[PDB]
Amino acid sequence: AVDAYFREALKAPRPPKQPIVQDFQFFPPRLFELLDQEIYYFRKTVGYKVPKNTKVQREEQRKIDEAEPLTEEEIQEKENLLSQGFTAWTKRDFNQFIKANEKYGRDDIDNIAKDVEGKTPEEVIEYNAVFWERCTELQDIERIMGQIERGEGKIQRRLSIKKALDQKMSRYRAPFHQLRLQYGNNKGKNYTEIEDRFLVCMLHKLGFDKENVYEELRAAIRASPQFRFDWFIKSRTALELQRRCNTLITLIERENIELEEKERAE
Ligand SMILES: OC[C@H]1O[C@H](O)[C@H](O)[C@@H](O)[C@@H]1O
Ligand SMILES: OC[C@@H]1C[C@H](O)[C@@H](O)[C@H](O)O1
Repeated sequence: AVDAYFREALKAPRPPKQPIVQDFQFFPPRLFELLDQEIYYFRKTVGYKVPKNTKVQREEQRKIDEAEPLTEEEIQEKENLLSQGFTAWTKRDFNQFIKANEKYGRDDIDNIAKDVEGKTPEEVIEYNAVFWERCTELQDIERIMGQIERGEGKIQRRLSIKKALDQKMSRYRAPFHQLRLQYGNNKGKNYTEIEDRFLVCMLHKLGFDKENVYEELRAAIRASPQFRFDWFIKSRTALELQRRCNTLITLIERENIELEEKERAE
């Protein structure tokens, strides 16, 4: 019924002064009951009939025909309730809150609370609690959840990659010289273990998540004396290096799983 308020809002005549409230502001159901009464009464006072669209025409015309002006009590109530929502939040503020959720994940409220311009940490924390409680009221909840879940998936992938790379590197005294990969059937025909060892080790050294890391890797390969005569590896694009590194990460992850399952024996 509130769902249906926002849809029709976002023709049939409306009162000129009608307050603009938005779903993400989390006003109470009752407010909408009163605002709806004002709208139906306004229709009553002007000509308004409701067009063809028989059974469903009668029920809508009835709401107008039976409408009454708000009592003095109701007017006061409506005025109080017009501040029982997040009046300081614009749509832009809301969108920034969602962006912060996508960037940091739901749980990291310390970082979200510092990432909504013009809002105090206290204000974001207050908002956040009501949001998660009532987010099912939001017209756009599907898209919003998909956006937040996609950011949370990326944070989890990053944490998995970091863990997997750190554990692998920790098994060698001198990984740039000693690191071996378990290839199974995905080695391919192009890259060598000498090349792959440098890719993994140097990606890890530079920071696998670092902005523009695949161009820095490309420059580091070019500079390594070990590749003076290796035209192949020096001529790979940044995109090609990222693709190969993604394969190598997956092999390390598959290897880390089998090692944790051999340990499980004991
Ligand atoms: O205090 C200055 C204000 O600057 C910005 O608007 C911040 O977003 C807000 O957190 C802070 O309260
Ligand atoms: O999975 C949704 C997330 C995961 C996490 O365990 C929980 O603390 C958070 O609020 O919900």
